[PDB]
This record gives sequence, structure tokens and C-alpha cells, in this order.
Amino acid sequence: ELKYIATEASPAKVAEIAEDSDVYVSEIEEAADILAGDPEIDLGIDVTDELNQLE
Amino acid sequence: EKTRAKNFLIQYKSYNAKIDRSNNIRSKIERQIQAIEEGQLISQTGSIFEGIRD
Repeated sequence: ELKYIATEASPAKVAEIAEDSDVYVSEIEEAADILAGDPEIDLGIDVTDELNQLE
Repeated sequence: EKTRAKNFLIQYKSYNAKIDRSNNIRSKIERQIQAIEEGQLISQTGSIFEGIRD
């Protein structure tokens, strides 16, 4: 049985499946930040001073 | 929070242009209805003057 555990807790496979998860994690989180990319448009198209009179 | 304050002001006047955009589109279509009202009676006037001629 130690052989059968060591077949499938193989450190050759533990390290594979751990590395794969990390790449997908940074792929998804950065794909959330470009999903919030529009602040760069909002801060750009509106620069309106005039309301300092309104202030 | 004068940053956010002027931002509300920015978003505030963001609507006003859009209201004006609507009003002018409304006025433009009212005028173009009238041209079909007036135009449509002119057309029929032309046909009875054609009946007079013949």
C-alpha cells in the first residue's frame, strides 16, 4: 500500500498541479483588473473647471 | 471632499447636455410632422387643379 499511495502522491505530480494553479490564478486576477480598465476614460473625458463657479 | 464634490458636479452637468440633446431632437421631429401635414394638403390641391384642366 505504501507503493500505491506513493504512486499517486508522487512529488512529480504534486509539484505539477501546484504550479498549474498559480499560473491560472494570476491569469484570472489580472483579467479582473483589465475588466476595471474604464477609469482611465472617465478621468480623461471630463476635466470640467467651470463648476468652480458653481462651487 | 472637494475632489468628489467637483466630480458630482462633473456628473451633474453630464446630464444637462443629454437633456438638450433630447429637446432639440423633439423640436426637429415636430417640425417635420408639420411638413407632412402641410405638404399632404398641397398635394391634393394639385390634383383638383388637374381635374379643372382636363
